[PDB]
Amino acid sequence: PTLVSLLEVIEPEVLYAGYDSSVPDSTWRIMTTLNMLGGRQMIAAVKWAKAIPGFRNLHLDDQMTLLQYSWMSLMAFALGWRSYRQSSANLLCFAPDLIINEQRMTLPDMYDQCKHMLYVSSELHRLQVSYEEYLCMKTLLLLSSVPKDGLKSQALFDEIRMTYIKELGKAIVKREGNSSQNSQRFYQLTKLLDSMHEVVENLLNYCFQTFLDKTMSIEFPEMLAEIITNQIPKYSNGNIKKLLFHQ
Amino acid sequence: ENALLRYLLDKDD
Ligand SMILES: C[C@H](NC(=O)C(C)(F)F)[C@H](Oc1ccc(C#N)cc1Br)c1cnc(C2CC2)nc1
Repeated sequence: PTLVSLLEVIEPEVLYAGYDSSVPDSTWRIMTTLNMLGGRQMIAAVKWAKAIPGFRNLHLDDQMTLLQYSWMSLMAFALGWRSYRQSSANLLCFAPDLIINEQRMTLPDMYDQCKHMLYVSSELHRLQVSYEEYLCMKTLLLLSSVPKDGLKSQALFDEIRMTYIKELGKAIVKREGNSSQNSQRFYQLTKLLDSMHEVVENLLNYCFQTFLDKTMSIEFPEMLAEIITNQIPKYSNGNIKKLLFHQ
Repeated sequence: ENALLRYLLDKDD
């Protein structure tokens, strides 16, 4: 079986937010429900990562490191995909029972975080990203940052990452374009991958502030609280090497 | 330290 077909079969099942639409909306209420949904997505993302060919061959500490750095890029990228697929409009499709429509983005302080996520779906739509390109790109987001002193299994990681870079190349060629159009596409898709670092830095700035300010009463489930508690000191100590395809 | 994540990675799926 092809490598991208193995990435396809491990795609997580649909998760519902459990949002009661018969109760009026509020930013605090939506942010709370989405944090709960986010924790459930990250639990499913662990099960997803363990099934990615090569991932379980890395040292256990490296597996933890990669899921802890990439959490937000995985969630924003998968969200961008659902939004791009479910609507050719400015909607954020977090869950089938919780879509951030035009009315919900008028809610106080909603747009601030939403604009970063809208950029992801806007870019996938502008570039007309395929299902196969998307799967290769999502795996590459899991492998997009390492500690400043590298991983325990750095050599094996470099081999795995290069393998999925080639898989993105193979997915691109399938679009039946010429050699010049394929080089432009590879450039464009790897440029979008690079820009996810900036998207995530903006999402994390807001998210870290919200997590630390206990007076806001914004709840995070155990899975997200544990990732954030791990990540805040790592960013504070400059302990992160963001991998880029372009300078 | 990261109890829940280590558990999910170490448990059998
Ligand atoms: C962790 C993060 N918390 C925050 O950014 C916040 C608001 F609590 F600081 C949370 O991120 C996600 C949660 C669920 C999924 C899915 N599926 C994807 C993501 Br990305 C979030 C994002 N935006 C919002 C509202 C719309 C502005 N509320 C919660």
